[PDB]
Amino acid sequence: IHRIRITLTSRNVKSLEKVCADLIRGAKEKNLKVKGPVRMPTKTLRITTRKTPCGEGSKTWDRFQMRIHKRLIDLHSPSEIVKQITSISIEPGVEVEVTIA
Amino acid sequence: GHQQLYWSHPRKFGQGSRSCRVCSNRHGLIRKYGLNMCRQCFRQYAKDIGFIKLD
Amino acid sequence: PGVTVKDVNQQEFVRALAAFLKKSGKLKVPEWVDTVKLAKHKELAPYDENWFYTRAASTARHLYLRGGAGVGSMTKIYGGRQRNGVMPSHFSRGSKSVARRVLQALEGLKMVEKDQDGGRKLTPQGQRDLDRIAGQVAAANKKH
Amino acid sequence: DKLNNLVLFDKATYDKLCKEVPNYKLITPAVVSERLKIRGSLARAALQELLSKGLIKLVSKHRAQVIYTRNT
Amino acid sequence: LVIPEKFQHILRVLNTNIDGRRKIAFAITAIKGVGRRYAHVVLRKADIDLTKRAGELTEDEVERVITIMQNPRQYKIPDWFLNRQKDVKDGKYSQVLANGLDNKLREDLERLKKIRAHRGLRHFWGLRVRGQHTKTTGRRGRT
Amino acid sequence: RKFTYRGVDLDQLLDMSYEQLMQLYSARQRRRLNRGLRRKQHSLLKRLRKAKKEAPPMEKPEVVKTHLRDMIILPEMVGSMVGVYNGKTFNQVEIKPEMIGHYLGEFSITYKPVKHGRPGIGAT
RNA sequence: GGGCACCACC
RNA sequence: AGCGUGUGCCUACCCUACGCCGGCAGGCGCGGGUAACCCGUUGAACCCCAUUCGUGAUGGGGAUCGGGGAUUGCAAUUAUUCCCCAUGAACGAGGAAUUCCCAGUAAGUGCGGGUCAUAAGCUUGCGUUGAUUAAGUCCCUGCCC
Ligand SMILES: [Mg+2]
Ligand SMILES: [Mg+2]
Ligand SMILES: [Mg+2]
Ligand SMILES: [Mg+2]
Ligand SMILES: [Mg+2]
Ligand SMILES: [Mg+2]
Ligand SMILES: [Mg+2]
Ligand SMILES: [Mg+2]
Ligand SMILES: [Mg+2]
Ligand SMILES: [Mg+2]
Ligand SMILES: [Mg+2]
Ligand SMILES: [Mg+2]
Ligand SMILES: [Mg+2]
Ligand SMILES: [Mg+2]
Ligand SMILES: [Mg+2]
Ligand SMILES: [Mg+2]
Ligand SMILES: [Zn+2]
Repeated sequence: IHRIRITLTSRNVKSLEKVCADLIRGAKEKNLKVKGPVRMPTKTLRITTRKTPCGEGSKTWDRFQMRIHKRLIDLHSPSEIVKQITSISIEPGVEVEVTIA
Repeated sequence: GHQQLYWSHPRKFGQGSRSCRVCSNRHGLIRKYGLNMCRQCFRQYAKDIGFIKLD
Repeated sequence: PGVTVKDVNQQEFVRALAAFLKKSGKLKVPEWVDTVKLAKHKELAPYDENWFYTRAASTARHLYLRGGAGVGSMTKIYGGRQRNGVMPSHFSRGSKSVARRVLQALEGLKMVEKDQDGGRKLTPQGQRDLDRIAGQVAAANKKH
Repeated sequence: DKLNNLVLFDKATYDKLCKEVPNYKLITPAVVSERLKIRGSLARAALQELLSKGLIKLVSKHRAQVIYTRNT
Repeated sequence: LVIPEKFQHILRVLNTNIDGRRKIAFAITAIKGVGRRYAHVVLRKADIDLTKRAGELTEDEVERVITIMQNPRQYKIPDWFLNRQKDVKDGKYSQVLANGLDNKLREDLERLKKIRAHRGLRHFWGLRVRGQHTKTTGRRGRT
Repeated sequence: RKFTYRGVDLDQLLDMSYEQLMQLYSARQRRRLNRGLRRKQHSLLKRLRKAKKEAPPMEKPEVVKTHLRDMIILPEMVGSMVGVYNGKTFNQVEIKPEMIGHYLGEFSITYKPVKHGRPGIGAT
């Protein structure tokens, strides 16, 4: 019995929510205690550049943006069941980190 | 000798210590988030990196 | 029917507390109070020669409202705008050696003590003194 | 032309202040300065003295503007 | 609030004329080499009320102010306040005043000119001295 | 009439060490000396000392040329002939006692003073 | 001869 | 208040709380943060309440210069930047001509990012205070049917 935290980081929300739902369903099918998923504030990286490769013309700017989303799940359980439920969780684009506090 | 003089000038800071990681150009460099690209190379590779234009 | 600090006007409270500190006579005053200005964005020295007591009263009131402030926090509290010639103005902080000496002088009166986390806070004696001053201010305001 | 205002009261100007100002129906440091050829600081000091003596009512006090009136 | 019987409308201090109608703190700033900070610290050191005009002062107060202004280092005025710290020729800290300042600046320029340093040459030619651009500004005063 | 640098004459200056001279100098020279001199400045000092030793008793020392325009003039250099590179030519400078604390580049100008001609067609 | 625009006007 | 940044393949260079020293720029210690966790409840500036000044190129304005001190760097002179005394120029609202703007807008006021060993009078964003005028036309300018 350990307090185990799962942190999920992703760039798109559909895959992230699908993975979170899968983990919650899998854990609750084993009659476990789950807290979350608690959603951290979204991070927005911005890069503003000039469009022209030279210095000629109207001053126009590109505004590129990247969004990072983060979820937390808490589980009171032994390590083996967590790895059992986590093995399926592998999804393209989602970074899953499991820690024992 | 030549071994001492060649490349002796320190290059631990300034424009001469930094260059683009794609074309080795020292002008218009982007250092935010550790990109280390010039603006043209970044505009060329932005979609591959993951920067999208939403506004 | 007990008056607390938040009930009364804050400016009159600061004036009364400064008068109380000056009349007490146990506050320690630096030697250079008459030759210094309070920040680098100020142009002149303070108009009031008994400015040290006023600053000590303000510091005590701030520690009452929000405890645990250090020298940097007090420096940020009393910072203001700096005009610099033909260039745009910018925010500028106060002098650290004044805030530090005000805090030390207040600790010499057994009104301010070191905080466990860091910084300084008020002792129960300092809180009692501030509440008594607030009661006096409220009574003076109501009677007149 | 240049404006040369007195910085310290004279006998005639002090008599003027004591006799005519308390009947102006609108007393203001700018008004007294313009009528008695006095600087603003001396006018403010004189008005504070008259208020202390009780010869003039005060209507409102502000850093920008102080307003006085004659007694009822 | 009435004017005192003995009132000095004009004072003569250090070959300078002082307006007796100005407040004492800003009246003595008419002396070359005395500014608001220095005048205020000198008057605070002389225990003279700052709420009175220059003409209301007695002769004792005026001579005390002059004495304190001439010799700051005796009266606990710090060295960093002075405008002629660490003289090149003799190494003495002091505050220089109306005519002394005028000839001290002249000697400072002459030293640079005689040694033929770049700053002295720029002073001699009449051009800017602290590295400013001269292409577009500073035209005033030139033909 | 006798030269003094901040109340100190030339002989005492020559006797003093670098730590004593740090307090006489200004903030920039003091910081430079506190950070220390490198090999090239020491080589220049050695060459100047060698040149001054070989001077005839009534003659001036041989001119020593250098590119070091950021060299600080020490009291030991007074009386030496230094050619300072300005980018194109070595200008000859005799070190006077009143140059103590300045740089060498302050005495070899790097540009020709402007004498203006008639403005061209492209000026309006 | 019509229509539009605070990179036009009122 | 709000938007954001923060210890980096090469690559050296991060954001800073608290205690002491200095009048200030700064210097010493000793901690947190790879971050809704620490700076940070981001005690911002205008604004508000009192004090002094009193139509005086004035305590408006802060250019140009003198002497000192400290930080970044291998190196500061042709002043990198910063701090302290001192000096105290034009300027009293701007000719012909001409720019931008219709609601949380114009303007005022600060704060982040880029550049950045040192670093904003520029740019790109963010808040805070907050309007006058107009709901029309083809007269000027220009573009289309
Ligand atoms: Mg403030
Ligand atoms: Mg300004
Ligand atoms: Mg003066
Ligand atoms: Mg320059
Ligand atoms: Mg010019
Ligand atoms: Mg119009
Ligand atoms: Mg003036
Ligand atoms: Mg002025
Ligand atoms: Mg200097
Ligand atoms: Mg040049
Ligand atoms: Mg000044
Ligand atoms: Mg137009
Ligand atoms: Mg900005
Ligand atoms: Mg910056
Ligand atoms: Mg630019
Ligand atoms: Mg038309
Ligand atoms: Zn490139």
